[PDB]
Parts: sequence; structure tokens; C-alpha cells
Amino acid sequence: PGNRPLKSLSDLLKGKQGRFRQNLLGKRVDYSGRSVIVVGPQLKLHQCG
Amino acid sequence: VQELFEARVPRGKAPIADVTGRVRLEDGERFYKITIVPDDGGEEVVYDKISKRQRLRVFKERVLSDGDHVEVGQQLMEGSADPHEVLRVQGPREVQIHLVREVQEVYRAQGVSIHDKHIEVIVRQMLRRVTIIDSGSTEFLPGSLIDRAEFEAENRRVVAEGGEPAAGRPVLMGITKASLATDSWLSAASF
Amino acid sequence: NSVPGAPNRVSFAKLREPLEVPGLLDVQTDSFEWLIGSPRWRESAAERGDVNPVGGLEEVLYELSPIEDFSGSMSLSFSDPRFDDVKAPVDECKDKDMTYAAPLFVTAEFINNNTGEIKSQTVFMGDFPMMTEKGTFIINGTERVVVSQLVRSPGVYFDETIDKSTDKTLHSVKVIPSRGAWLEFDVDKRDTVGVRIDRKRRQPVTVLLKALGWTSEQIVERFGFSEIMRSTLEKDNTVGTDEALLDIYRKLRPGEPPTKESAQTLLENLFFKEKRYDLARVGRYKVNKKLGLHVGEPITSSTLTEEDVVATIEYLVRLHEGQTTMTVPGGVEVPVETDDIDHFGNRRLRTVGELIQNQIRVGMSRMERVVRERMTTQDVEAITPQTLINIRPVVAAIKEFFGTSQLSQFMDQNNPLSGLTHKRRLSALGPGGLSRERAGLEVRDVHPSHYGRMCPIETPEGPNIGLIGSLSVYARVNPFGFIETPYRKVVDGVVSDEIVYLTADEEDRHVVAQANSPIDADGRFVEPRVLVRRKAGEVEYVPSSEVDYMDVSPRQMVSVATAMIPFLEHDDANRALMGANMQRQAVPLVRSEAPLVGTGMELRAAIDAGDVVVAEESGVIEEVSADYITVMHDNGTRRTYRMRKFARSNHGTCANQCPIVDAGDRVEAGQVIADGPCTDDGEMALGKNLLVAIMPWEGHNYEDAIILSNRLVEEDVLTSIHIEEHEIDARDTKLGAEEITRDIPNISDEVLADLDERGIVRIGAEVRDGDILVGKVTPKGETELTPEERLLRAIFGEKAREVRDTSLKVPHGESGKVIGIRVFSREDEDELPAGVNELVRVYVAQKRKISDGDKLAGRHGNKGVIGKILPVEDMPFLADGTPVDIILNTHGVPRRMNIGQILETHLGWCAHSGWKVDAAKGVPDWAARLPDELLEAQPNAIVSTPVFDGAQEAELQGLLSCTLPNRDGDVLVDADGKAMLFDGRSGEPFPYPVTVGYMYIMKLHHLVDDKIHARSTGPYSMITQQPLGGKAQFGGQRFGEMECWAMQAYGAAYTLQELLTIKSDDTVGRVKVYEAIVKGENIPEPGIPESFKVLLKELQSLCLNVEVL
Amino acid sequence: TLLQDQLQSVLDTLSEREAGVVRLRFGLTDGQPRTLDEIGQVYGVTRERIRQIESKTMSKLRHPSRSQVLRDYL
Repeated sequence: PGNRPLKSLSDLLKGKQGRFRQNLLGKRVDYSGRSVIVVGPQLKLHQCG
Repeated sequence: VQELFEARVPRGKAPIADVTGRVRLEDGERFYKITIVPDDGGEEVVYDKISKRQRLRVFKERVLSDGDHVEVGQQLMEGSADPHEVLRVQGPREVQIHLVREVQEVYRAQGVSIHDKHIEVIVRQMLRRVTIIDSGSTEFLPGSLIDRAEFEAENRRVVAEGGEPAAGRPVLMGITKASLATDSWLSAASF
Repeated sequence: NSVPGAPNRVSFAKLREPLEVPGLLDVQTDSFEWLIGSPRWRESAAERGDVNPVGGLEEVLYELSPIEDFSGSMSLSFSDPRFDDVKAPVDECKDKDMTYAAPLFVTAEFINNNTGEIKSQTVFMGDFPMMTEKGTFIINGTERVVVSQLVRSPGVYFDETIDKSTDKTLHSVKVIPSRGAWLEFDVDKRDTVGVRIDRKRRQPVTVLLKALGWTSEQIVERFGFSEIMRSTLEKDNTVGTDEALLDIYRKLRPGEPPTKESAQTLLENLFFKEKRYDLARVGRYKVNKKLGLHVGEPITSSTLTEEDVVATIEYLVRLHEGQTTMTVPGGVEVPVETDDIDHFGNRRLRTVGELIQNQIRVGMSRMERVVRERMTTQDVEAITPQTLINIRPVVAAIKEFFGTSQLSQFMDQNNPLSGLTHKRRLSALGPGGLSRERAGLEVRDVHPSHYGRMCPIETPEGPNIGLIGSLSVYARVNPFGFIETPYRKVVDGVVSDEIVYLTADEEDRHVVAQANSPIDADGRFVEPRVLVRRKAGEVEYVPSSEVDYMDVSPRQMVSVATAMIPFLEHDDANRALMGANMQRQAVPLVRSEAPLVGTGMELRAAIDAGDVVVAEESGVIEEVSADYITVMHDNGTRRTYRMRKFARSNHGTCANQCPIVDAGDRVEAGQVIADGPCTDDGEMALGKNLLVAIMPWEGHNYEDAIILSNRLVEEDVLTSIHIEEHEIDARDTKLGAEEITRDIPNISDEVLADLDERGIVRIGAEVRDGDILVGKVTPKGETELTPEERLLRAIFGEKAREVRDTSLKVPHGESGKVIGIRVFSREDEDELPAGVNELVRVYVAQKRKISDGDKLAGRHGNKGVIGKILPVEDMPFLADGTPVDIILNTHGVPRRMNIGQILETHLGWCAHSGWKVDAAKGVPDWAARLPDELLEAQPNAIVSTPVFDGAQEAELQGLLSCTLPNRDGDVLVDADGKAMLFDGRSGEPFPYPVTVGYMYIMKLHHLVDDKIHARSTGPYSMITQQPLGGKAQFGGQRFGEMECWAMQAYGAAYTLQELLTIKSDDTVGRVKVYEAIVKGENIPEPGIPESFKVLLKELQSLCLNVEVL
Repeated sequence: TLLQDQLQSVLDTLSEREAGVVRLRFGLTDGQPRTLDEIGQVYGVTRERIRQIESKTMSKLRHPSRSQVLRDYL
């Protein structure tokens, strides 16, 4: 329905969606966060806020 | 830099000398004419049209002119010489210096420092294969690229058995074309 | 100036302003104002020429009517489109989520051809959204805006190219109409022509020309001057009309038997049949103008008449011969030159009117081919006009435009200026135009024609530079879609006041003067020569005789958002652009204090932004209250204004509003009555004035970081309000219907001490992170509990239940009171989507103070996060004891070329202290010019400095030697503008005088509360087991590719594999590591993941036998 | 798993019989429940001699000390 080609078996491997190209395109992970940064002029070289 | 690593032919092509000897310069219709007379001597090498936009080079006497003694691989015009020709004419070890200098100069022009061992690690992956011009006796199709180590260890399998003279010449190839053909089937299947 | 009750803002300008700023929002209202057809536009485009005007709808019907079938036995006609009055006022429509529209009525009539009838029937076409007084639309309660679109105008475009083979000049042409066919007249490297119409490989000019009914002699007669076409005719190989007409038809199809239809019907059904090929009313004008056609004519048509074609043909041949002028029998001589595609004379602006008209047309082209199809197969003589009109498709098309269309955008309104500049925007991308990745860097560059029409400074910084721009100040949209600009015409070096709006075409032909020229009291150019802008676009220099036009004032090039930066002529283009883009992002504070030193565009851009309650008719106040005001007009009837308090904007800001008048004040029409979000006394005030020093302080403001004083936190000087809206819905499921109730599955009794008896929380409850807002519960279904659980329910005598605890809980890191609670129910007629029995929304307010991590910014593009907030007692304080408020760093000023932010720092101090020129015997040389009555100003006095005509480097230095003492005569800022600060922390004074002043800074909307994220373990997508989050879901960070490259460069294999296997996909690994962690055991060594025993199966599904050796 | 282990620990503090009685009743170790008389089948008693003991043991567990450690898992 929609006059579009159905994804066959080979499409599980080819393209940027296949198994081969999976671990290469990067993937989001757990135990992670992000935030804006500021200056810590009192921190040592081996520390961070 | 991308044209240097891709091993293309520089649009600002500059013809390189092929044989040592003298040089004969003739003007003409808007480009040039340059015939190198071999120091051997004998057969001369002729370059037909060197557009006037591409001026003459320089060499150490001065701005190289007619009747001058040019060496084997002395560049003739200013611009950019293609690595393939320098490889064919002066050997691999000269093409390595050529590529390294052409890249390191483009980098120095901006005040950036990159130790030569990096560019060397990158270049070493370009001069690994040989092109099989003469299939010889062993199953090697003409015009194919084969790894140097394997191409040499197979002709090492030349226990008399009929002299198998697999003749091939080294090949300089860009990073893309050189990475397309690998030794692990899935690694290549991932392209 | 020219405003009843505006504040007195002294100005530093020197010139006059013959023309006053237009109705900034005109480009939207007076532009709409043409589909409806209100008499306002009737007179507007009836007094300035425009012999016969026709509305936007009328111009559609009059192209649709009269509906005629192929039988030719009956006809349908439309006319007289009129609108009723709106059903619900704006406010209510914004509250009940109903679209703000009005009914549309069109008189329809059917007539029979056999005998004929005069059945006239007023057919209801449906609801039609109307434009609010501010220029925005209300759709389903959300306030959206339509954005005009730049598109090249249909017409004739010539051009020339150079071939690298032979290096000659080949001159091509093209005729691009709206919804038609294209026919380039190429001129190959060789000869002869490029007649390849409709893109079919080629044709010879003599073929189409003769096929048009031209003898082989007339061709050589007219087009022989002009011998290049001689070879075309020679090598044409075809003699006669049909001998080449059928050949054209061949090249067109191809492969079909030629006939008399395939010869004349085709040609007469591609260019002269005004139903498949029609160039809009614009193209019919750009063509006449370009060629020298009927141009002097009320001419109105859309057929590409034969004549025109022939003309352009010879035109082309004349171009690739070498000439300047061109003429045609009876036509006005035109100049011959290749046109430019980017020139603003060939790039029109489809406003909000034409976009709706296009949608209405595309709808009619569905509702039309439904009558003539149900016109034959119906019972004749039994049909009435309404029986044929199936209006539904049109309303559906309209709703499909106002939604899901990439040109109808949510009004970006976090302050008045952001809203005002969301309108007036022009985006070259979008439907019907070019794309963002398929348009080279040529439509992005600024063209010398943009001067006066599109601002070159204001534009986004992302991958949209040049694609999305903003209109200028004085510009105005032509009736066709070309942008105009006003000039003053000077005759014989006598600058007059005859303002004349020039377009982009007729500007180059003339010579434009400069804005700031030494006119002497009459309009005479004092000096003998003058700067100019000649046709090409260069900046020449001419005598004061050729100058015919002159700009009305400087800052014409500058947009609205840009015209508010003081000392713009001292900032670089990068920093000026960043400053112009960092003002529509500010937030409205709680006090909204006006800026001490701005420009004239403050007061004249708030009353037009539509957030300042403007007195309608001059009356007298009668009663005021925080909720509403009442004015008693001089003629009986009074009028009550209702100001909106604490209404949530679209981006979460506060839309507060408060009166600024007493119970006796007299007011006049236009005067301001109630302030707005970011306004103060009826003029833009986006931030606060803070005492700033320019020293680097012990490394806390390092590389764009900023330090503040605690005063800005104690005295609520940068406190803002934020109102968020949570929403949940209760539908019917397979097992039953979800119920929003106070009852809940196993739960404590301290998590219900704030819910009303019927679920939803009570207004005023101080909620925090994790609490409950709405009590929801869903049927569990049916399961079977293992022993350990059955032996546990029996112990605690709590028999299980069949419901799931799926409530609506506050997300992470969010607090503040509960302001409003809205509730809709299907059982109470509150219409909602399919399968939804109830829907509740809860608004939570929060007062955010300034905090390290919040971004700040001045007008001059300088920005930075807040790194440290020292106590009020350790901060460089002036000799009196006043601590500096912010401490900007020095190393950011020089290398960014924004010294503007320094000048206003100097002036900012003057206007704060107040000066008095010592010229009590004679005006000093430096200040003998600027204004009068500006030689002294009371302390804390307001001033202004227009963009390109304001203070002067030699005037501040004169205003900086008079800085009257604060309380006891003691000048704190020496002539150079530097004080002597004491170090509040060490005690002793700094060894060198430091620069201090008053800078006007604004708190941007990039607070840390929005950015800060984290995730220990959340929900995972079902199809792909990678982490996934949403509104109340963490989300998980993305470990990309270059990060893997870096990890490998370190040689850290275990960390990489852990980030790749037991944190993204390996379901048996995530739980097996979580259990280990929680139990305190060792994390199991990462083995081979389970995402490798699936590649083998996906391969074996291809008959590939892969074995691990 | 922690819940299973805590159930085991709690039931290890009762009589030697009552533990197995409750287990076989709720089928913890083996995995299949047992009727009132079925359990006593191995204890040589009848419906009442089993039900009284089971009820009294349940009342024992309801004691605050026993339910303190388990109330949260529910």
C-alpha cells in the first residue's frame, strides 16, 4: 500500500540500516548526561565540577 | 590536501622532465613547445602545448630558459606535478618525498605542526600494491592490483615448474580506491 | 515624538526624518486585506491608480465561473463572496481551543441551455480563518503566523554562457510561466537555434515560427538583420506549415500518426488555451515591460499571444549579435541585456494573501471536478445549485494548509520584538521554492539591490544564512509582490519633499543620492559633488546635477531588530548580526526597566508589536484595576479594556500586563494605557542597566565567562517567571476505560495530601519533583502471580487488583505553584479526538532567579554564561562604596571588533550622572553642533542615538568632562572615563584606573534548567533496544562515531566495548550488570554480545553458511 | 531474587514443621500448591489439624517484626 518497495531480506544487511553498518554509526548509551560548562579556576588539573 | 591524498591529477598540471640532457624551447600559438634532447643522447621527449598562463619554472641557475641542461625529474613549468608521473619516472622512494613535502608545505603555510611520521603512516598505505601488466604464468589478470607482499610471495613460488614471470609495476592509489579493496570480506562488505 | 504620551527621549541625531516609519505590521494586515476584499483595501488600491480592483476571492471565482460541461447543455456560475461576523471573539477562541474564523457565503446560480433557469442560491462555503488585529491567526487555540515567501517571478529570462571548447558566447533564453510549458531558445556552440520547447531535445526557430502561420518570406523579411537565422532557415529542411507541424508533433509525443489535431490542436492547447498554460497577472506584466509590448494598456490576459513569442525570438538573435537597444513595431524601444536571477527586480514575494489564494484555488480544483462529473449522471431538471456544490474539499484543503504546512509557524513569542520580527520575515525555502541543500551559495550572498528592501545584517547563524531574511523598515510591498522603497526626488540640485516609492527595476536606471548629504536649508547640495549609486551597483561619485533621488534617511538598509543597536556603525558585521539575533531570544523580567541609552525604534516598535493596550478613542479614565480598565469617551458610550494577566506564552514565558494610568488621567487616541511583557511606559525594555567594569577578575570571567553581584539576586533584578503546561488524557482501552480518580493501587497516604476529592491537584499546592498531579488508573487485564507473591498478599491481607498505576507525575527537576487547571470531557460536550473520554491540563508557575549557568548578553552580540556570583561585599567598589554589578573581561573586546559595547558604556555613565556643558560664555567647539538643549541633562536622564546618525567619537569625550558629582562634589570618572576601584577582597586599591560604566544587558532564554540532563536507566525502544526518552523520560546521550575513533586512539578497548554493548543494546547484559552493581559484586567481563548471534541468522536466511573457526 | 531469599530467611525462623507446612500450602519449594488435607497427608493429620496450624502461623507472620522486612516488596 502506497506503491513503495517492500524491504526484502538483503535490506537487513545493505544500506546504512543493515547489520554490518550498525556498530559503526554510533549509538546512544546509558549512564550519561550533558550540561553547560563554566570555569573552575580553583580546581586542580585532575578535577572537574 | 584532498587532491594530494586522493592521488588525482592536479588541474594546474606541470610537465616534468623525463630524460637528462639539453632543452629546446620554441614559442608558438599561445601555449608553448618544449623538446628535451637526451643527454645519452638519442630520442628526445616532446611537450606540445604548455599554455602561456602556465609560465616557466625556476631552477638551481635562474629562471630556466632555452638550451639549459635539465636533469631526469627536474620540473619544467610552475604549478603542481602529478604523483603518477613522478612515480613512473623516478621510482617510489621519490614519490614518497614528493607527497610528504607537498602536504607538509601546505600545512606550514598556515602555521600548523604535524610530525612527518603521521604523513608517512598515511602514505605507506598507498604504495602497497602492484598492477599486473603481464599476467605471466600465475592466474593474475592483466590490469588488476595485487598486494606487494602476496605478489612477491607467489612468484617466490617459482620453483622451476616452468618459469612463471609475473611482471607488475608498483601503483600509487588514492585513499578511497586503496581502501575499497581490503583483505577481510566483511570489512569491505561494510562500504 | 508624534505620540500622545510617550516619554521624552533626548536624541543625538542631526538630520530630519521627512517620512515617518510606516505601519510595521502592514505587510501582514494591509496585505491580507485583499482576499476578503474589505472596503479599506478597496479605497487604498482605488485612490492610487488601480482603475478597477478585484478582491482575492473574486479573482478566483471569476476564473472558475462559468462551470461548463463538455455537453454544453448547462452552466454553473459563482459571484458575490461575502463574510458574516465572527462567531467567538479572539480571547474565547484562544481558551476553548476553537479556531477563530467566520462564515463565507458565495452566490451560486445554475442555468440550463435547453430552456434555462435562473435558480440563484446562497451557498455556504464554510468557515474561513480571519486575521487578528495584530496580524496573526488562531488555529485550535494556538497562535500561528504565515510567513511570506521569495520566489522568482514568472516571465522571460535571458542569459549568456561561455563554452570551454571554442570559448565563444552562447546566449540562451527561457520563458517560465506559472503552470505551463518551458521553451528555451538556445544558441548552440555552432548554429543555429535552441527552440527545444517543453524540453524535447531541440527545434529550429523557423519550424515553430512557420507552424505559427508564417511564410518563409516574412521570416527572412523581419528576422534577416539578423542573418544568423538565415542558416536556420536554410538547414531547416522543411517547407510548409504541416510539413514541419507534424514534425513538431512527432518530437513532442513521439511515435504517433500525425493528423490535423496533432498539428493545430496541440499548439492551440499549450500556449493559447487559457486553462492549461496561464502566466499569472504578474508575468503578463514582466513580459510586456521586458519586451516593449502593450505596456501602456489596462491589458488583462494570460494567453502567450503569438506576437510576444516572435518578439523574444528576434530579441535573442539581437543579443548574440552585439547591440544595446531593441524595438518592435508599435512597441516602446527597450534596452537589450541579459537579466539577472538574483536581482530583486526578478524575485517577488508571495505574501500571506497569495498563499491562501493558491490553497483556495487548489481546493476549487477539486470541488470543481465534482459537479461537472455529477452534472451529467444526475437527474436533470431535478438539480438545484446547492445539490452540486460539495464544499467539504475546500474546507479540508484550508485546514490542511493552516496545519502541516511548512509556512504556517507557531508565533515565536517570548517577547514583543521576537513576535514582531517573526512576521516581516521572508524565507526563500519552503514549498514551491528552492530547497536548503540544492541551492548553491549564490542566493545567499547579499545583492546590491537588497539596499532598502532586505536587511543584510539580520539573519540566522545556522545552515540558513541568506535563505531567511527580514524586511527593512521603510520598505513596502508592491501590488504584484515586488518590494518598494521610498526616495525623495531632487530636481536641479534642489532636494524636494516629493516622496516616491521606487521598485527594484526602475531604481538602477536612475541615480540615487546619499542619505547624509550637506543640504543647506533648501535642498541644495552645498558641495559641488555627491556620492551616488549608479545602475550597475557600484559606488561612484558625481556632480550635483545628475542626482535625482536621495534616501529619506539613513538606516534604510537596517531592519527593525537591527535598528535598536546603539553605535551600530562601530560594530563588525558578525557581532552586529549576533546582537540582532540575540534580542528576539531575551526573556521578560518582573520589573521590565527601560534602557538608559537606546535609539528611536524603541517607542515606535512596542505600540506596533501588539502587546501594549493602546487607547482607542480619546477619552478620560473612569476606573482602573489590575484586571481591567474603563475609559469614558467624550461622547457617551464608554469602553472597557481587559488586560491579560499571567497568561502562558508559546515558549513558557509570562504574558503579564499592567495599567500605567490613574483614575483621573486624560488620555488621547494612540496613547499607551497598559504595559506589556518587556515594555516599560510603553516602549521596549528587554533588560536592565547594570554597573559594569572591564577588568579581568582573578580568573572567574575567563574566555567569555561573566561574574555578577549578589545584589542582582537579592533585589529581584533579573528574576523571571516561567509557566509550564502538563497534560494527560483518559481514553477507552480494550479491557475498559481509563479513569482519572483519587483512588490508586498500592500507595502511601502522604502522596495524596494535596489531591482534591476527585483526583486533580488543588490550585496553590507547592508541588516538587516526583509528586503527583493527576490521579489516573488503567485496567491491568489478567495475569497469574507466582507463589512468592500470593503468599505475600495473603500475609498483608491486600487482595490484588486489576488496575495499573499510570498517573501524571511532575517530570524531573521542576517545581513551583499550580496556577490553573483545565478539564475537558466527552460526557460534557467538550469535543476532543477519537477515543478520549477526558483530558486534563495543569499549569505550573515558577520564579527563576539568576544563577551560574544562565546565559546573558548585551546589544552588541557579546554573550557568555554566568560563572561566579560573588557576595555583595567582595566586589570592586567605587570610591563611594558602590559595588560594580557585572565584571566583563577585556580580552574579548579587541579581537572581536565590537568596540561599540564600550562607547555605550561611556555614554551610559554620562546619562546616569547627568552633565551640564560649561559653555556659559561660549559653546565649546566640540559641542557647538549636535543639538540645542542637550548641553545639560538631569541625572539619570534618557537619551537616544540613531543607528548611523548619533553621537560622535569627539562628542562623548566632550560629554565625559562634565559628570556632576554624586552627592558630595567628587567626580568619580576622570576625563578618560576610568575610576579608581578598591579591591573588595584584599582591601587595598588596584594600581591602575579601571573603566566603569552602565551597560544595558539582557537575560537570554537558555537557562541551565532546560539543558541539564541525566539518565541512569530509563525506557528503551521496543524495536531497537537502544535507550529512548520523551517528555518525562531521561533520553540517553548519544556516543557518536568520532568518539569511538578517539576511544580507539587511546587504546581503551574495554571502555569502548562497554559503551557499545552493555549500555546500548545487549538486554541480557544491562540487567546482568545492574544486578551485579546493586548486589556489590564484580561487573561481569564483557563477552561477545548477543547482537552477533543475529547476524549469523540473518545470513543463513540467505543460504550462507558462516562458521566460527 | 532478594524477595525469594528474604521469604526463605523469614520462614527459617519458625517451627521446623510450620515452614514446610506453609511452603507446601503456597507451593514455594516444589512449585505446586497442596490442598488442606494433602499437606497433612505427610503429617498424618486431617483438615483441621492442618488448617489451625496454618492459620496460627499466618497470624504469627502478621506480627510487626515479620512484616517489617517484607512490607516494601509488595
